[PDB]
Amino acid sequence: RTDCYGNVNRIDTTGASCKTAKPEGLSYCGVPASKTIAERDLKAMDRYKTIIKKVGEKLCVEPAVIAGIISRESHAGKVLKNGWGDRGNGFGLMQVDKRSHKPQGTWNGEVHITQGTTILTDFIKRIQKKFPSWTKDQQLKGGISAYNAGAGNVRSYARMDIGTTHDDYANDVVARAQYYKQHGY
Ligand SMILES: CC(=O)N[C@H]1[C@H](O[C@H]2C[C@@H](C(=O)NCCS(=O)(=O)O)N[C@@H]2CO)O[C@H](CO)[C@@H](OS(=O)(=O)O)[C@@H]1O
Repeated sequence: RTDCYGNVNRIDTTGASCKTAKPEGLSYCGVPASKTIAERDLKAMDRYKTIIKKVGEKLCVEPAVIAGIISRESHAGKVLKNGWGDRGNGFGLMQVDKRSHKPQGTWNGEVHITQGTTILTDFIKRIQKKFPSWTKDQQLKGGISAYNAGAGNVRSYARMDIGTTHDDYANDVVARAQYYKQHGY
């Protein structure tokens, strides 16, 4: 069961801002750019497809949502130095921030994906309490954007991502996720 917290395909997304898409070399932004980046990491991503599915089933989270964070956080490993982020604070495929969380397991194993998803799941739960009038789907998006900047940043539905990295964390990650549902996650 992977549908306890909402379904990614029902979320409304603007995709990647141009601060996210230009760096990567695209000439366009939004959902198209989001999906295109996502598609670039799929070969690499598919290297961990069994671990990403095991844990999503374990945690009642949608594997697409985990692949979306993994594509945005480290590019399914590609941009990491021994699982380290270039400023050295983030660790593993989901880039668990060591300042905030003592990292567990190896940078690309199940112990690491479980921990990243457990953190994701606590912020989703945190947003369900904060905003009970929202829909599950809306609380799932909130969770995802909180995953990057803290739940304190989720104040609203509509300007939740302002203050995240590139002002598009959950919009991006929600659009890459939708691409991975379409392709095996
Ligand atoms: C999973 C987790 O750690 N999420 C936390 C998130 O942290 C970001 C940092 C980034 C990252 O690693 N940046 C790269 C830095 S480096 O590699 O260049 O050095 N990877 C994480 C999600 O994107 O930041 C918060 C504080 O702003 C914490 O809210 S909190 O309120 O609970 O603090 C959330 O706990």
